[PDB]
Amino acid sequence: AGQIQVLEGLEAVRKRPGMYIGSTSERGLHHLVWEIVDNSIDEALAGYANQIEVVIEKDNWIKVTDNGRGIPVDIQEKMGRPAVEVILTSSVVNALSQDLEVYVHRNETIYHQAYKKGVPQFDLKEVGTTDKTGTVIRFKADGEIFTETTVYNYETLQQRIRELAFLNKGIQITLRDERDEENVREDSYHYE
Ligand SMILES: O=c1nc[nH]c2scc(-c3cccs3)c12
Ligand SMILES: [Cl-]
Repeated sequence: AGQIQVLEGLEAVRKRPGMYIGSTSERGLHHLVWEIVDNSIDEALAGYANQIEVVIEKDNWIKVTDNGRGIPVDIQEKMGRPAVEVILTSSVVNALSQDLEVYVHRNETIYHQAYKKGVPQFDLKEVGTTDKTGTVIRFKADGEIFTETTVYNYETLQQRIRELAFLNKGIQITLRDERDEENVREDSYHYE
């Protein structure tokens, strides 16, 4: 019933995405970033993270990285699935992404899962080891949903990232554009 409710939720989001994110215009595209960044900001506010990095990658993938605890990976009571999978298959961003990947650094282990339109492509796996903790989310917005544009605007991202860093003092928030490998731009914000 839990996994069935998962699937019904992804169907709902993709049927009326503007009810979830405001619009499917350029403003809704950028909203995807804000939803992921806000989760990392909560982790900083909780006392566990202090660095967030937003990267516009080739082909308008977005990568958000924080140094928090790592999304948990323990098997749940409710779903019988790893906690990170439950969290990400209930995420609006995941539903509205043609592809999304997570890497969790936790328990000295690197865990990976990938999804398409919110559907896990394989079970969460251990892919490597680590001496850090935190979370990496990489997504590509689904052009079937975002029919006007899937191209991010650096200055739109920059203006809100700067605002977030100013509002959440002590969090280092970095924006980087890698879409043109020949001219990479980066702004990094860290108040007080
Ligand atoms: O730490 C996080 N970074 C990004 N997204 C999420 S969603 C849930 C969490 C965490 C909950 C508890 C530890 S990490 C995070
Ligand atoms: Cl865990």
